[PDB]
Amino acid sequence: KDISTVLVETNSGGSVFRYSYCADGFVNGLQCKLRLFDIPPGVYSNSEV
Amino acid sequence: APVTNERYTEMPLDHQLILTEQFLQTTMPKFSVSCETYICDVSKACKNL
Ligand SMILES: *[C@@H]1O[C@H](CO)[C@@H](O)[C@H](O)[C@H]1NC(C)=O
Ligand SMILES: *[C@@H]1O[C@H](CO)[C@@H](O)[C@H](O)[C@H]1NC(C)=O
Ligand SMILES: *[C@@H]1O[C@H](CO)[C@@H](O)[C@H](O)[C@H]1NC(C)=O
Repeated sequence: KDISTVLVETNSGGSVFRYSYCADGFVNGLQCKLRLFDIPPGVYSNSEV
Repeated sequence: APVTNERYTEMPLDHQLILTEQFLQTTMPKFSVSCETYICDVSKACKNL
């Protein structure tokens, strides 16, 4: 129906192997904010709506 | 100065207090900018460009 803005990991050959759509949940929203997939604990500033 | 070989040293007869207020700038508000949403708003046609 509409656009998506998914995060993409990629292995040594340039091939994608993990992903996470940004609108599936809430935690992957800030995964799409700061380009890190399994984000460590901490305060993360300035996440928009 | 350290005194020797006696001389006509002048000494003060009375002092006065002097307040010398001295401003040293030490803080500024920490910022968390987001250039993706500053330079262009909710328009997606910026963010792919
Ligand atoms: C990608 O990361 C893995 C993990 O260390 C490494 O073995 C591999 O060599 C890396 N790919 C390249 C092209 O350096
Ligand atoms: C102490 O000695 C110095 C050098 O010998 C001299 O100039 C000075 O006048 C002497 N002090 C007095 C009080 O004479
Ligand atoms: C020197 O300082 C003292 C203390 O403030 C004051 O009473 C006195 O008048 C001053 N002398 C002159 C010549 O201003």
